[PDB]
Amino acid sequence: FVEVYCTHTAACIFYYLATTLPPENEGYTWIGSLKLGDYSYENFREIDLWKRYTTALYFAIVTMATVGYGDIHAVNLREMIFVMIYVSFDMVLGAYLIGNITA
Amino acid sequence: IHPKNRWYKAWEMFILVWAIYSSLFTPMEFGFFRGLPERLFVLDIVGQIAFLVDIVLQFFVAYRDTQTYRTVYKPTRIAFRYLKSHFLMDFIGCFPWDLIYKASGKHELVRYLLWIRLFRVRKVVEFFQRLEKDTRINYLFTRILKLLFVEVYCTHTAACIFYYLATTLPPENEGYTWIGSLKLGDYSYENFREIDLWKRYTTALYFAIVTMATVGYGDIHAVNLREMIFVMIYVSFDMVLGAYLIGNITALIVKGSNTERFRDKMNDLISFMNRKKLGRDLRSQITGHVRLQYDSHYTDTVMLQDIPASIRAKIAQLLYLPYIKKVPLFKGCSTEFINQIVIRLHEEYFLPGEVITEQGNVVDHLYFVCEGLLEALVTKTDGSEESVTLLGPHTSFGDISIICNISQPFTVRVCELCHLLRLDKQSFSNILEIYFHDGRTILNNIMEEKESNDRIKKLESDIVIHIGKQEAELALKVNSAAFQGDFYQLKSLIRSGADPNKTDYDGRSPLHLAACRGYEDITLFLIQEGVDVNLKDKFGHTPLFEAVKAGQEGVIGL
Amino acid sequence: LIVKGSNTERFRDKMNDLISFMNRKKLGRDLRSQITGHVRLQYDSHYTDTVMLQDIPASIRAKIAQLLYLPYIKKVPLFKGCSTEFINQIVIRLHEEYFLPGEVITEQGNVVDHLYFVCEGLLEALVTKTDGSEESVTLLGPHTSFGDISIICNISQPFTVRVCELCHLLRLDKQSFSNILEIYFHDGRTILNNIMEEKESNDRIKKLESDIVIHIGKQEAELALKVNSAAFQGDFYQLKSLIRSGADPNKTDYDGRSPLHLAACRGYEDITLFLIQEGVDVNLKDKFGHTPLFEAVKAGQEGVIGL
Repeated sequence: FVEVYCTHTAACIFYYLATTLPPENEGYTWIGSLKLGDYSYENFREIDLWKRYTTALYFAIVTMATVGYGDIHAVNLREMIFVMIYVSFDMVLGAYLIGNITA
Repeated sequence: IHPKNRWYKAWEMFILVWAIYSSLFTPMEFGFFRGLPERLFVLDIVGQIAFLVDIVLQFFVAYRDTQTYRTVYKPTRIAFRYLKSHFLMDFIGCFPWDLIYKASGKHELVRYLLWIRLFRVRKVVEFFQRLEKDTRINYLFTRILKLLFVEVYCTHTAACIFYYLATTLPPENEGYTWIGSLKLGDYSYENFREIDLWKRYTTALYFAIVTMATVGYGDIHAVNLREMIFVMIYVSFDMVLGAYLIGNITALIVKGSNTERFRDKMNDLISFMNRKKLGRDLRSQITGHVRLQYDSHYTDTVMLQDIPASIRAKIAQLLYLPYIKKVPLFKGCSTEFINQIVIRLHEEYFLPGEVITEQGNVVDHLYFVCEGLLEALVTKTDGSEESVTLLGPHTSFGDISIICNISQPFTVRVCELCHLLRLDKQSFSNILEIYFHDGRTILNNIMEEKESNDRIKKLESDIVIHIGKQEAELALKVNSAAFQGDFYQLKSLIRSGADPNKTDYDGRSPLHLAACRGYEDITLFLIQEGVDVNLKDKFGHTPLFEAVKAGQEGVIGL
Repeated sequence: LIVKGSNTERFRDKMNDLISFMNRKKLGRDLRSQITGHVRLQYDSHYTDTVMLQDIPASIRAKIAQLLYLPYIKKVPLFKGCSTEFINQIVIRLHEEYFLPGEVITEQGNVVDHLYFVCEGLLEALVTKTDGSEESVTLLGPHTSFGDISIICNISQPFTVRVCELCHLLRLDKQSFSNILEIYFHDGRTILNNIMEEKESNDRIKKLESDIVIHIGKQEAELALKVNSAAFQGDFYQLKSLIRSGADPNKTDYDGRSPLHLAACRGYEDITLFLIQEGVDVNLKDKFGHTPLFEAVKAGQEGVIGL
């Protein structure tokens, strides 16, 4: 449960980090530059909240799943370090889960 | 300088700060920046002179040799071994090579040899070896901390190596280089060299961590074949390191805590208890008993094997001195006897409803109910509903069964949670026979609670016969001591309370024996003691007869 | 591999456990934290010994101890025993210990239950005094023995021993020594002769020479007296245990009376018969010159006279 909550908060803070930059240089931040499957949602603010939540959460537990499709990238420098920290903490936590189940 | 010093300790903290700074710094000069700025070259020479001061202190450390287990402060041997161990390696790194690089026209050989400064990480790892030595932190917890630190250090070094290899390629082929053509987002890192050092540092480290956490992420991939081979080695190393991390985390928690073991036994015991469906007080009784046995076992074993007799003696003294002093029977005897009793004590806890020894069995330990209330009963296999004075806290019991050598004249049972003291027969008997004065004192105490304690009054016949035998043997002892002079010993036993009036079995009174031997000093000492002069032996011989028989005029005159 | 662990892991784990327990006992951090630490390191070597000794069927360990422990004691002039069959038993019950500097083994004036032989290392032995200042009567050395003389004397041994160098000592329980002595009384006589030789030879035993002489003078007195008393009361178990402890039935009391005389005057039959089995003499003359027959017919017991 604590792991899942950590993932959710990671997704939320990640979307906020995307929001940090002004409307200009929308391409420079990760959102608005994906253009996956012809959706090309450049203007994230215009898009309804639910889809944005889905996309951010997907990336958060895909990094969590230690799989990494690579559709979404931490392109900007500002949030770039955030994925670093999040994945490291995730490594420790996943290892702890493996240890607990092994016990 | 000496290792056990405050200033020494304050020195190594600065040493390790400088050490981690230089350890991280070495990749910073090797990659992300060709050459060095004069700005940081100053910090470089500052760190190098700090390392020189460190190596000067390294010259004289007076470390303790492991084989000796005793510190040696002689300079020459400390030099001969410790300098060879570390100073030789340190010396190469100590020389600042940025100047040589500039003098040699930034020759690649100098940069390759610059890696020697990385060797100082040994001081950092030695610091954590000392951290591990501290008892407070968990061993496996310390180990996992070490693994995390080492993993981070290795990953950062790989990230720096990635850019150094990229810059090693000629500037013309920017596209073929990975950083030249990675194009993250709308922005393109077309020129790695002109973009800020940090902008490149962030991207290179991100690539290394992506592999370390095993999430591929697509995104950046090695483009250069030179880049390709390095990635292979890095990931191969990282897999085993992460595997070690998994194993250590598993092993840290596979060790069940004392609470964990206790809860496991609670689980299976309540499962069985529910099978029977008895419930009620019984569940509580077993639960309390089992938790108490864990707590007691914790106490017992560490005393049994971890701590030697001399060492355990001190803690026994501190823990049990008031406990033994409070007991009335032990009061009135010399201090050394009390200490001897204390330093061969044990620990016992008990619950309501348990019998330690049944009536008629041979007693094997001496007990004192320090805490709680206990019921002593004369209930036996043949007969029931027989009870005697309840034993309160700080009351000894079983002393009558041991001193009088009677095998448990009653059944002793505990009635609630009590704290009990256990002590063996052999050591107690030896202590008693060594210290007879304390033995009489205690027996006089036994006389004191006589006709005041029902249990003692019931068994008082055994104590009476025991004191009769003790007085008989004491009379024999004083007669023997008077035989071989021992004027001081006779005086001491008089101070000990020995009655000179008592005679031996032969009727040989101390005056009789003094006359027979002819020691007039003993004769006058017994005279001023107050014993009647006219006495008879088994055959009725008066001391005048033996005084004449021996032939000394002094005893006859007295 | 990690879960299997190492002896170091158990070492640290037990460190944590009893350190936590001592902290819950609120013991002083300066007083014993180091001592526990010091002894703890030496225990690391001996845990293997403990595991083997519990595991082994006790014969092979006897052989290995014979290989190693026997030479050390043979080197020691003290406790030679003047025979080799007797010493190997001592080896098979013998245990070993390491130490750290500035450590006190035995406190003054305590009943000793552990017998220490300095197979290796240097020791200093000092005696308490009324002033309390320590006086080092002797400096002990490798392949020596201390505290055995105390058991021979039965004295409280008011001696403090402090290590002066790296040392290996052997720890022996008093009871095992008593048992081996009762098995071999003659070897006890031989070691008594060896001890009376050292009393001239060595300073510490020369310091205790007054005690050695007095108690040897004393010890005989109780032995003859005690058997006579136990013959007087007639308790057969105690007297026979004492007489099989090494007491001489022919030894006489201060008046010269024998346990046979007291048994006859009391008139008990089984004591007299047992003493007959012991080859007790009858021609013995007391200060009054009494013979067992005389008091046997004085008291009036037919069985003793008939025998």
